[PDB]
Amino acid sequence: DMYIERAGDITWEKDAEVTGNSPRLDVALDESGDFSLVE
Amino acid sequence: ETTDGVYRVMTRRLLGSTQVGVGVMQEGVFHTMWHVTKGAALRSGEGRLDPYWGDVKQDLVSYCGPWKLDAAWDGLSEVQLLAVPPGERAKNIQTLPGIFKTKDGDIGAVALDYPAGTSGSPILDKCGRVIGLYGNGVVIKNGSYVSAITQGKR
Ligand SMILES: O=C1Nc2ccccc2C[C@@]12CCCN2
Ligand SMILES: O=C1Nc2ccccc2C[C@]12CCCN2
Repeated sequence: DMYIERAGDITWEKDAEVTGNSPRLDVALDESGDFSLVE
Repeated sequence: ETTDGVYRVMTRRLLGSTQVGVGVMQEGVFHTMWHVTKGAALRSGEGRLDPYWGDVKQDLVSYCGPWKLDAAWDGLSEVQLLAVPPGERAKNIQTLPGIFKTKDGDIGAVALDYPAGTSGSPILDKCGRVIGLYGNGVVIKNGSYVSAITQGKR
């Protein structure tokens, strides 16, 4: 049995930690909702 | 609880209490990824939330009403993932999205790695609008994870 619990407001934070790269990838999405890399 | 905001999705079916995902409450509708709940009913205190719309291929589901989130990534600006990891406080992470290029068009993607139970965490623009949910993606050459910015249709 599943239940929900509040975790916070949805707001933009000024001076949040900035990280992560921005890759451009060729991908395919199957009927099951799974993504796969095309190469 | 019907207050707008980000929520953890929990289960007691496994050992102890386990966070299986996250979702967004907006305009009286609860929004999460399909793989988090599998389309099952949810509990909010004494209240029951019934699924209203879902689609395995988009990997999305809404409860109590139709999908309400319609903001989109502008394709240029940095965004924030409002990560809600299992057992940890909600935390904003700012990033410049990458792109998933598919035969049916391009989608923004965020290259951030969190435990699977973080799925459903919202990605936001600078106005605080939800542009999609984190948690459906791929593992690349590097071995790192990249999630699509998954958004529904209002
Ligand atoms: O490969 C993964 N799948 C996944 C699925 C949904 C959400 C977040 C993730 C990241 C993860 C789990 C831990 C290592 N990387
Ligand atoms: O990159 C990560 N971030 C993170 C953040 C919070 C809690 C646990 C983790 C571990 C890891 C590595 C593999 C699973 N995700």
